[PDB]
Amino acid sequence: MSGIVIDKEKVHSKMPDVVKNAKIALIDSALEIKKTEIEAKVQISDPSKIQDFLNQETNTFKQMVEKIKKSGANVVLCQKGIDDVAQHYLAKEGIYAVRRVKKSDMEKLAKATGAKIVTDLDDLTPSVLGEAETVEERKIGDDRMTFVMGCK
Amino acid sequence: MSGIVIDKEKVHSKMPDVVKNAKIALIDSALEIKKTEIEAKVQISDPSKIQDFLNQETNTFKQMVEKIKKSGANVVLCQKGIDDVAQHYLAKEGIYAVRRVKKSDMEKLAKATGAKIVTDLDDLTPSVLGEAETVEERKIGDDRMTFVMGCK
Ligand code: NA
Ligand code: NA
Repeated sequence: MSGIVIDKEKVHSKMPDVVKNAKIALIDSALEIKKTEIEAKVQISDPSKIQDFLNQETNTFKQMVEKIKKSGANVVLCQKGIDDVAQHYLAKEGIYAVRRVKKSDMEKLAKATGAKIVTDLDDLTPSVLGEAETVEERKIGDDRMTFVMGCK
Repeated sequence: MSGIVIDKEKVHSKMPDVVKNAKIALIDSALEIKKTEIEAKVQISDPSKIQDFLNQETNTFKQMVEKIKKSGANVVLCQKGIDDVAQHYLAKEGIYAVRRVKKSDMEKLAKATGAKIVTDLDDLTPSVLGEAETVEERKIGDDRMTFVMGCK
């Protein structure tokens, strides 16, 4: 596809404007921390270990987020939200990230670029990535969208 | 009092062995994070703000802990537990900290050194501190205790 338009913009300003030869990651699941799960770990914690836990979780999440960079990807389109700090990590890692991409677009992009839409970020092997000549921010009218061109 | 023995040891190894001219802080309350309170802030949080919160809390607590160093104190005897990371902060700040000091000892030390046992760590003015010539770790038999000598 010498074109697929996504009506969603890259999440951070400090993110790349154009991405040449993009390996694209497709995640079904939100790049976020599960409330119920960390509340419970806080609840079952030894009172003197509360901060240890919050710190171990700050590391565990950042690691979950780095599995994108480590799988080689330089573009990530998430079907759901992306935690704000997670958005920071990717902006630093220089990755083009998009959140809340419609399910239809996720599938449309899956076929077009050849990626496999994962949910569990551990199955994020560099084989499930998609490819495209360029991925760019584009502003039509007052919408900031993302063009996925040269779909391979 | 050319002597008050406390049957509790300084909390960390990297803490001072002897503290000359000690201004002593007495806290009724635990130097810990309240479970119920942070669980609720996690629960009411925008999903994309979970990590922002955990980070703001990591700072808020460290600041609560620094109010000891900032009140001038160089010795803190807490009547309850002290969060492990909080114990790290004090060990770095070079403060002699003791946790779970008996209530009777807290009062006994209050009179002897002239400090005011606070609960709310904001009332930790340098006026509520106690004084003593030396505060030292001491090992009698197989107990590691704390001697508060030269109580002024
Ligand atoms: Na899907
Ligand atoms: Na008391």
